[PDB]
Amino acid sequence: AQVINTNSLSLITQNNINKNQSALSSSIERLSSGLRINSAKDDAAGQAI
Amino acid sequence: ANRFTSNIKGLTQAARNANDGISVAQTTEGALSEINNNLQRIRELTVQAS
Repeated sequence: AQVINTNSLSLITQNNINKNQSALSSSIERLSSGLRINSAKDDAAGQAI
Repeated sequence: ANRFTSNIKGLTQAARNANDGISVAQTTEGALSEINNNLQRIRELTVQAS
């Protein structure tokens, strides 16, 4: 290796992992309830109707 | 390098501050869920008493 002051290689993966917990938490919370909206976060028109 | 370091620190601080907005909005939607349910209940016994 040549660069150590900033270990870019380790830091790349964290971006994908952080994007992953969003989907993980969303899916698990939609599972815990019998509903899929479960919030105002998702498409609000569907829950308004 | 100094300019880039300052820019990166600013972006990191702003990114951290950004989640404050989603936390506030989540608190607000949780609060207004009560208004929604209570208004629906009022409509319910309003239909009943009509």
